[PDB]
Amino acid sequence: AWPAQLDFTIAGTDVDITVNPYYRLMAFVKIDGQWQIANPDKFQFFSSNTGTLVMNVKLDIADRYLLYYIRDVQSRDVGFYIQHPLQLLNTITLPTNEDLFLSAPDMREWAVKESGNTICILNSPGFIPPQDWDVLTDTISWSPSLPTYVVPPGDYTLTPL
Amino acid sequence: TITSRRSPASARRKARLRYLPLIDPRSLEVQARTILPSNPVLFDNINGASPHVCLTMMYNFEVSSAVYDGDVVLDLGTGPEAKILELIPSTSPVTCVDIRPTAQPNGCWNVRTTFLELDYLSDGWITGVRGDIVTCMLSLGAAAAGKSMTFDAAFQQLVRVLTRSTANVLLIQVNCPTDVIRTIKGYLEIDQTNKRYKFPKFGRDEPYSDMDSLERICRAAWPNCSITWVPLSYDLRWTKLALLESTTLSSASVRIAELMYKYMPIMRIDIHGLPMEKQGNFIVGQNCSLVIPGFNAQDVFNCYFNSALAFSTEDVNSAMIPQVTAQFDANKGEWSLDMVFSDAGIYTMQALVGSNANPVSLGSFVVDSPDVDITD
Amino acid sequence: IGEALSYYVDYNRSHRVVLSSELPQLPDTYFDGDEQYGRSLFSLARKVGDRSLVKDTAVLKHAYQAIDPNTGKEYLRAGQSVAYFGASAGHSGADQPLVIEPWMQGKISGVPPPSSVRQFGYDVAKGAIVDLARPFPSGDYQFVYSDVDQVVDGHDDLSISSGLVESLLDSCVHATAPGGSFVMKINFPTRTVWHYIEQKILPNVTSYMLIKPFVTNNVEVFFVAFGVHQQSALTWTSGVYFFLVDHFYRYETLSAISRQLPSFGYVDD
Amino acid sequence: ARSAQPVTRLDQCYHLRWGAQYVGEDSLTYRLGVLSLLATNGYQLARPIPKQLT
Amino acid sequence: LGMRISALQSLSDTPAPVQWLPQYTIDQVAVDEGDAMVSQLTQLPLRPDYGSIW
Amino acid sequence: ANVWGVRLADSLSSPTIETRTRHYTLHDFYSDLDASVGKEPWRPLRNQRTNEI
Ligand SMILES: C[S@@+](CC[C@H](N)C(=O)[O-])C[C@H]1O[C@@H](n2cnc3c(N)ncnc32)[C@H](O)[C@@H]1O
Ligand SMILES: C[S@@+](CC[C@H](N)C(=O)[O-])C[C@H]1O[C@@H](n2cnc3c(N)ncnc32)[C@H](O)[C@@H]1O
Repeated sequence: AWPAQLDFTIAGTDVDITVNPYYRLMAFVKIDGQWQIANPDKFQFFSSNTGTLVMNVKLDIADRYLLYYIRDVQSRDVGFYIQHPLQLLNTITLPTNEDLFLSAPDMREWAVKESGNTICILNSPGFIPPQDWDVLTDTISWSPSLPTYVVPPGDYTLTPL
Repeated sequence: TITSRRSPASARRKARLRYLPLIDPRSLEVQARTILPSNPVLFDNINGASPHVCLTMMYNFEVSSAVYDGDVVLDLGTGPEAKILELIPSTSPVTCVDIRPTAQPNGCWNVRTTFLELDYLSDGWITGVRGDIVTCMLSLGAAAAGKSMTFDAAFQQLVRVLTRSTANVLLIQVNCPTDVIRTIKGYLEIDQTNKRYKFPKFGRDEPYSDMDSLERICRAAWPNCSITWVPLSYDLRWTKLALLESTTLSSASVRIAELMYKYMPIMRIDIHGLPMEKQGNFIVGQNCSLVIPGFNAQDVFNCYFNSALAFSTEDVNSAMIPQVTAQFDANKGEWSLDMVFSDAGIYTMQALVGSNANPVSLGSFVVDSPDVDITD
Repeated sequence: IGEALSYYVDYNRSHRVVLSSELPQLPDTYFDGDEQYGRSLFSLARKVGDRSLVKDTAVLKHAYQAIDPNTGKEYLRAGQSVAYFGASAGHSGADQPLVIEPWMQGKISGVPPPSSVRQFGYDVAKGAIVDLARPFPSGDYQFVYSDVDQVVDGHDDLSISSGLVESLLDSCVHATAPGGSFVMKINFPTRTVWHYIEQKILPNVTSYMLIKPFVTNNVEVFFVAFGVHQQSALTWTSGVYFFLVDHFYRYETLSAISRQLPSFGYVDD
Repeated sequence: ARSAQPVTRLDQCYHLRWGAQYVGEDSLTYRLGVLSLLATNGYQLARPIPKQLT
Repeated sequence: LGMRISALQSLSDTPAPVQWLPQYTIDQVAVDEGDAMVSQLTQLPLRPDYGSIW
Repeated sequence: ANVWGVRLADSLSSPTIETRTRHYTLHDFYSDLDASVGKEPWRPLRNQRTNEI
């Protein structure tokens, strides 16, 4: 569960979870047959003994296309007891008034759209970043190659390609 | 009996040490076995050296040719065996660093050589160290993979930490493809998406970057830097290090090494250099201007295709390109070299000084292949 | 008779923290006449093939099962550029450890074949010979499997053997390609060794396990560390405590049993 | 020796008893007496002795 | 007898020479002394099999 | 270590257990005298090169 209000900043939001503290609960945001845990700074837990305000997530447009499947971590096996996706974090009402992060979902040439004008594709070969879009110091994405951007005015409905 | 071969590199190493160290005899005293002999052979290696060895020897020859006599150096990540001790001359301090503890002697050296393990890709250790030229070959990609960061980020950290240093010339083994990516089968297959290598002969892999990004980082570091991409030697001048120390070459291996060098070049950087403006394309068949100011009306320049001269500018009619001209512009104090090229590649532009002294180098520049745009 | 029995315990972040001083160690009366008699009798009566082959197969099978927490797949994979510290004498077959050929050809059925295997040790035949307790000129390896024992250089002294264990841990961690793993055997587990490992090796390792392929009555144990050269907070746990307790107590029971049987070539009356 | 495998006899040497006055220094009998004393006390040869002598 | 107690531990034999890696200590001596000693111990005057450059 | 030819230094060992004697009885005499296939009163020694008795 998460509070009624959420912010898109460096501090991000935080959710609360009810689960036995015996587990470890890494992210494992899958994209294919592979799982690609790939969330060092996107999710972060304090202390599993208490509610610990799990999942200090830093939201961005890519989540709209990304299902997470919170999994369990053991020594021999991973995600064997509990493994379910963040179903309602799959889709969030993104406030177009406030800026947000512009990580990319996949390498397959995703095109950015502000309000239907079909802004230049994000993963287009030989890409030039717009002057307005700022790159974050630490890209918050499953792939280390993908950088992070900021998009204050609108910039929703990232079109596939 | 103990069998081994000697070499001029061995002699150069032996010329450094003042007192010969003494091994510990434990590993030989423990032997309570019988090891039958064999007839000695000069070139024992019957399968010839491997392409990895050939590439390492290219790097070593480049280092040895770059270093002069009586110069303070410092290598980044030499290894347990200080191979650089056999490369550079025996009259120069050679203080080198590596994260893993060394295996060489301590003391008993004529010129001072110091070892130290401090993870050179970190902050707060260069302010005390001294040096003029710095070498980092076959270690930067390893460190980038170890810290699990991108090659550009690791390079930027290295350059920002070297800014504290007092060196003036810098040559490292950067990791960038300078040609169409080919994915050499069995030795190096490049990953377009994730930008990794996955050396199948060692199970290793590390990221890479591109020339414009590396040059932008170097320019942001120093404005007056003179970046230059050393070209691979088709003349086999590096073969001296192999033949003069009893190693067979196995021509297929040397061809593979030549193919593999183009993806792992080594850029030379002069912190105190001469900047020079340029145009956008520099593609063959079209005009190409170049601005280089302030060499007081003595402009003996000579850009090199690979190692041969082209446009020595003592007489433009003797150049090897389709056309080239020059002007002084006394009011501005800068030459406007405009010419048209016919072969794509990287040029040196050595820029022989306007004096009897040796030539002071300028940056390098790459020319692009012809366009495929036509209209009737 | 038969193959070896495997007994293992791997780190889990959920059990407990326990100080090294709370762990059991080697018994005092371990180097006595009757104790050596029992161990030698059991070793002579044991009917097996190559002890090293059996141990190495079991350890590799139990070692390619671990998976790191920082990613999903696992620690060890195919083509890892392994190094084998402590290569040995002839084994009546090839002149090297009998695991190299099947483990390169992909015959163990639980291990992917590595890229190459270089050998080291006093008694090697196809590799360099060096003193592994000190630095030496070599490359870097993503997985170093040390089988060197603390008897040849330990001059019949438990303290010297413990110091040698410390030095060999130090060497094996310097030569292990940050991001990889290693395997070291400990002949004589003592509280000094436990304290040194807790103080120096655990904070620089991601995960670990320690196994014991039972083939002959003794107190040797293997130590497997995963993901070296990475900061982390690790400590011994109640699982390791229970493992060591069962280990030492089964040693004691088998020793008390074997010290009551007759000699190997006795004449009964 | 193995500490758990009995032998039919703890020492095999002879220890010449009387006639030593007839054999002094640098004689094969004297040197063999010294070697047998050493072997009884428990020394070992640095060279491996085969299982079937020649 | 100041020597310890343990059975002979013999290594194995091999029909070809094995590589060796030296390791160094603190003590030092004169380079000319080392050269004179290697000249005493050498066996250089012999014709080795040449091999093959390329 | 060495006296005149080098002996193993650095270590020293010897047997520890000795079997008890067995008296020789008429049944044993007869069993040794009718030499069976498993236990004859002799044992062949053979050359180390030609491998013959
Ligand atoms: C296999 S070696 C090759 C060195 C080569 N002979 C040379 O100096 O050109 C690679 C070395 O780079 C070093 N290098 C890689 N990452 C290390 C960083 N994190 N700390 C300092 N050493 C760095 C390692 O210590 C390693 O010994
Ligand atoms: C009991 S054995 C292990 C044999 C191994 N299982 C095998 O079959 O390959 C221990 C070996 O390690 C070697 N050794 C012991 N101490 C060593 C040291 N400090 N450095 C290098 N080798 C050592 C010995 O020569 C011995 O052959």
